[PDB]
Amino acid sequence: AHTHQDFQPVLHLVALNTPLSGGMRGIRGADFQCFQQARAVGLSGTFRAFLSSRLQDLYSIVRRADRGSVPIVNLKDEVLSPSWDSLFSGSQGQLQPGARIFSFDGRDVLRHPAWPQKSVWHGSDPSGRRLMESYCETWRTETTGATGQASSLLSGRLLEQKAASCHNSYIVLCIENSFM
Ligand SMILES: [Zn+2]
Ligand SMILES: [Zn+2]
Repeated sequence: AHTHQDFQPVLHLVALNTPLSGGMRGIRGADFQCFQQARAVGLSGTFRAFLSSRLQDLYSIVRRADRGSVPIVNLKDEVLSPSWDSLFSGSQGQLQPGARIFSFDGRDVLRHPAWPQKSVWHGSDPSGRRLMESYCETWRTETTGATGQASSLLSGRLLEQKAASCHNSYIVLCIENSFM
């Protein structure tokens, strides 16, 4: 009714309610939006942006203990991946077949027109390591001349390796750092 509750260990992967360009005021600005939006919908967990930053590899964002066996689920608790570790194995973040990703407000980012381009910013290599030459100057710039690594959500993969212009407005995801 007013709080989302889970009775099994799971980590939520949820999308911000609006696409963002590479200029997010740094990782702190992206993390903050993740926190606000999670709280505004009753999620009790600690949400951080699914991105690599100047001083942070995407892989290490989730607590080590929860990396090997806690399923990654969407807003509606549907399983996207059996573990955090599975995404960064070299599979390029292959999601489960037919998997869906909802924004905190409950919209299906892939089917809803509010997200014009079906790509996700990540700025990481396939192992979740920061790409210092491709992460929009640590998410501080939306200039056409700079790039950040992105992935086409239509491929069913979160970690494809495409260097996109920072001016683009792509989907930004938020991952819970530890369960319940
Ligand atoms: Zn309630
Ligand atoms: Zn849940």
